[PDB]
Amino acid sequence: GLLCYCRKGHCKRGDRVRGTCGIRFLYCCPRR
Repeated sequence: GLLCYCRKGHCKRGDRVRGTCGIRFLYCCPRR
């Protein structure tokens, strides 16, 4: 998906990392 989301720990096993989101949260974009 074009829309990226925030996720704790790390991105989904297949997503694309963008950067950091917050305390123990990373900003990534969904594979599908």
